[PDB]
Amino acid sequence: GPVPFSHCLPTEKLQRCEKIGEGVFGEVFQTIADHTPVAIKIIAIEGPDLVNGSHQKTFEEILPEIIISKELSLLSGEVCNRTEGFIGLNSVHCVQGSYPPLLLKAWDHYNSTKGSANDRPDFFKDDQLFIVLEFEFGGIDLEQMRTKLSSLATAKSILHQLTASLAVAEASLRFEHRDLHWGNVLLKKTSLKKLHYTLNGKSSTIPSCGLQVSIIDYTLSRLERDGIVVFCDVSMDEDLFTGDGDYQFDIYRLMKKENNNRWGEYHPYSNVLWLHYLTDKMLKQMTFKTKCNTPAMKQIKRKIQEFHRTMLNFSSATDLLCQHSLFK
Ligand SMILES: Cn1cc(-c2ccn3ncc(-c4ccnc(CN)c4)c3n2)cn1
Ligand code: NA
Ligand code: NA
Ligand code: NI
Repeated sequence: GPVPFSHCLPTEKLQRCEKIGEGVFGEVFQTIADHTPVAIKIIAIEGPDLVNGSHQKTFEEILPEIIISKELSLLSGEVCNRTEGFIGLNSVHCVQGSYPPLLLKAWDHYNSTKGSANDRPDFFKDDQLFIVLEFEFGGIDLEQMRTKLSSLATAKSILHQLTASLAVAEASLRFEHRDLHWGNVLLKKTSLKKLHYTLNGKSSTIPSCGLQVSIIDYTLSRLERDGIVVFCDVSMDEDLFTGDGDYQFDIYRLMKKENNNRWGEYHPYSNVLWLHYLTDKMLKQMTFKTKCNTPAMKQIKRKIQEFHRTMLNFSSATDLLCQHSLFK
């Protein structure tokens, strides 16, 4: 059965926790495990209390995310369809306990400095269950880097890396991310000049521009293996489709239009929609340290603009990667 919080989060680990992220699902912390940075996602399950606007999922309802996390993690070590463009999953635990005061301290700090949309997680009782997913530390999200990238050459690398990763997952797993907002794109420095992926047995390279991209957060994701589909059924969700103020919220509606509200089906066009949303963010909501005031860099900008205006005529990330001029 479940283990105590302290099994996953002994004092030293707890003392080094800093909150790095959140969602309706719960909370994400960074800490150190065996001298190694890790990210910990903590989800309340099986309880009756409202949490961040919603009822808690059951164990059965969080199993899809766990399975998808495992499958995408495996892609870094596969051969025919291989990418490091997701995030490694180190472990999963079911924990029982009230929320550790030291996590509440980290939570408070985050609320004080960035602000939170979540309820302070201080109302859980000592019998409360949680799922704790420990992930590889993937760096910092794209939104937080919105004024820090070197140039549009960097932006182009990011788009290429994202497209290739999604293509590899499409090919291997018929994967849709379904929620690839710019908080779910991580960037981490690398000294590698070229990154490698393999799609259906063919290996290719991408110039890194000094960054490795990781796609995270599989709460809404879908995939299948051997005819068994794993997904989040949002067909009766009202609020997911009623946001405004960001193109993000249009994507939810556009996905539902694409799939006729049948979330079990495979519609890799959803990956194209998210990549469109991300291309939009780069061109409109980001600022680079080197402006594109040289001919070479201005050509890159034009290519990203041309991508933005044509990519929605492609049927999948695989179609984009294999056929779009941006990646030739
Ligand atoms: C929901 N989820 C999140 C992760 C996950 C996994 C590994 N890392 N490594 C760094 C982050 C991170 C850093 C900064 N902002 C955010 C949130 N925008 C995340 C991270 N997040 C898994 N699932
Ligand atoms: Na929570
Ligand atoms: Na990665
Ligand atoms: Ni254990």
